[PDB]
Amino acid sequence: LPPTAFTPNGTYLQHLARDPTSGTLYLGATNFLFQLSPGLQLEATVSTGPVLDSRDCLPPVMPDECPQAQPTNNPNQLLLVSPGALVVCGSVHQGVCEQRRLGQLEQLLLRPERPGDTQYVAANDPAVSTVGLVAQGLAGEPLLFVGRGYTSGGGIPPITTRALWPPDPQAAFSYEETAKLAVGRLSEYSHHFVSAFARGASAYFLFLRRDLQAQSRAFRAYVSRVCLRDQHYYSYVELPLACEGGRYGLIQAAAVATSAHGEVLFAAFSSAAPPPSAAAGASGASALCAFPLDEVDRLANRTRDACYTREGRAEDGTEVAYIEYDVNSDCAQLPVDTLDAYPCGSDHTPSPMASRVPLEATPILEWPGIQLTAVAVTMEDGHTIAFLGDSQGQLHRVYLGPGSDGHPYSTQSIQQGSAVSRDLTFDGTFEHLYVMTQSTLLKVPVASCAQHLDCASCLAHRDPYCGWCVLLGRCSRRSECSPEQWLWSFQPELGC
Ligand SMILES: *[C@@H]1O[C@H](CO)[C@@H](O[C@@H]2O[C@H](CO)[C@@H](O[C@@H]3O[C@H](CO)[C@@H](O)[C@H](O)[C@@H]3O)[C@H](O)[C@H]2NC(C)=O)[C@H](O)[C@H]1NC(C)=O
Repeated sequence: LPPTAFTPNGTYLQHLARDPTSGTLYLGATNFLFQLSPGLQLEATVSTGPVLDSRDCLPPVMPDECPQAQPTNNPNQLLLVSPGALVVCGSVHQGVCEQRRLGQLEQLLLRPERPGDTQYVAANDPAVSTVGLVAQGLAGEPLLFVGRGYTSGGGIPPITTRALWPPDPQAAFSYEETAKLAVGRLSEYSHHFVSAFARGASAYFLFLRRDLQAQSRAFRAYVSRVCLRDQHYYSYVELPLACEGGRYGLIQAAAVATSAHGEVLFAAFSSAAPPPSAAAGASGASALCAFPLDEVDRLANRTRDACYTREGRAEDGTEVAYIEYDVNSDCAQLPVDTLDAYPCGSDHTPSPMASRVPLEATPILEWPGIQLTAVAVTMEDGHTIAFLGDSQGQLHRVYLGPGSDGHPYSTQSIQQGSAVSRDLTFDGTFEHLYVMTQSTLLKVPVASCAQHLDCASCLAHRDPYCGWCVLLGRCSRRSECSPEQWLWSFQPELGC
């Protein structure tokens, strides 16, 4: 009865967003927006282009003012579900956004009639990623954190906090001039955003940028952190990521443990090719690293502490923190009380801070001929399981528990030769995983224990999800065994 696949014709897919509330999926495609049921049933379709456009011109694109306007396709740049609306940002018209009714994709709520430079949100070029994070203000108001990667005018701050629904709704998607990360030489740093996410009272960003502190000026992986309430980016701090000592320098994808939202960040990294492309085919390798978010916070906190009170030196020895992006600021010898008084900083504290000391992780998975593009991690019966996507449109399933090499328990083709989107998202019950490539979307079950009819078959075909439920006479997940005697396939040791 329900579709098992979604293959839209005459388009390529960019983004996927799941509505936690209703289960509804939204799809960002070239000149199209789709609304699907949790069962992949097509519910609504909206056209987004082509449009008369030019990156040199400002919206509304007027032919008399922009004679070089030519029909342009509109790949989806950003697609996020907020309590009130569906947030939609395209590659076209300077990365302007809109708000659509959730469940009624056709219904437009807000699309500013005559927008200004302060409302150009997303990267106005496909080929360049944009990241987003829907959060709340102190009053519960909806905020959108944006990671706009550098586009060759696009002199827009790399990270911003824009209001989704302010007093004047015509002023939506604008940041308060203060709520941004001012970087003076964006062309030189060349940001490449991967993911944006939250934990506690903080928004975090995963990205590549050139490490201009190094004579090499080579691209490096970084984790970034700002307080959710901080409207001046005072609390902003950067940490270099290492996996393992930069052998796999380029971060590709990351996800946190979900079954709800863990405390560990799982990040797929690929080794670099001679813009920051990962070495392709058998010449390049990938690795999966785990960075517990407390370790992230410990280091950011000690980067802040050093920079605030002990001139970024930090006893005993020394030179652990500094001011990044060439900003005319320096680390300080401020009172100790500053740490407690100003956790998210102030007008007097040094900003933007960054660590000299990187956050180091050793891989748990090291795949020599594979180029990882997507990460999704879940937890079944306390055991950590990872669903990883690659450049060839494969989906590998990896048990990541005690004493296991990064080897996959299964590998399947989603779409030969088409990279799996970073947008790997489970369903409400964690029974399925939505797996998207550039031309298809599949509702992939997390297990098929059911397929094995006897105990012999159930244990012979090792899946961490599966075991033999004795009292039920069925091959199942532990949760389905009712807690009774359940013969786990990864730990058989008799007696059937
Ligand atoms: C990084 O530094 C920040 C402070 O700048 C640390 O935040 C403080 O962490 C403590 C530890 O839990 C928080 O205390 C607890 O708050 C909970 C919330 O209700 C309460 O139930 C506990 O009984 C306890 O009071 C404190 O509120 C928090 N303050 C702020 C401003 O966040 C953070 O924990 C440090 N992280 C690491 C990894 O070191």
